[PDB]
Amino acid sequence: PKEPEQLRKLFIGGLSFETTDESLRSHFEQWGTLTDCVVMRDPNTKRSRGFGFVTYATVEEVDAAMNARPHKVDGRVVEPKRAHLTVKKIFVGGIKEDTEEHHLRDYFEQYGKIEVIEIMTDRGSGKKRGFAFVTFDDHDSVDKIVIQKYHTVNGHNCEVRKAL
Ligand SMILES: COc1ccc(C(=O)NCC(N)=O)cc1
Repeated sequence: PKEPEQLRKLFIGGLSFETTDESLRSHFEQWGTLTDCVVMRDPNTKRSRGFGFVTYATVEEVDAAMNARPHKVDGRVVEPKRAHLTVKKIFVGGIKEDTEEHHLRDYFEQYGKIEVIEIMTDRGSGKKRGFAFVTFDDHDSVDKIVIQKYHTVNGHNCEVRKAL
């Protein structure tokens, strides 16, 4: 059973206009099997639109490629992103009053490097409100997080979405 193809694609922005299907493929095949690899071009001039996409055989290969950033392709640092609202912060809801910072850290640190954990408390009483924000050092952590169907933190089934 193959993962859905949409989850195996990387949009690559900021390409050199000299990058071709072939040179983009030669670069990104270092991190996995590519089932597709295309540079977007103008239909009339064939001049590069400066972006393209690659599709890996598995999600683990996408992960490998993203963990190998920054990618310098044909002399230019490019901008890969998963199949964009490009943010580094998530909202985590449904954590109730018993969820602590270490619960969130221990779970989310395996998605990316955490810079801020903010457990929300009531302005008047100081009681926990049952949600939190986590800020990572990079957007791919968030992109991996929000495409999961489920997140279980401290026994709670949480709602997780991109924040601001
Ligand atoms: C700092 O960014 C991170 C931080 C952690 C991970 C992680 O645990 N996953 C392993 C993997 N091969 O993808 C991946 C990326």
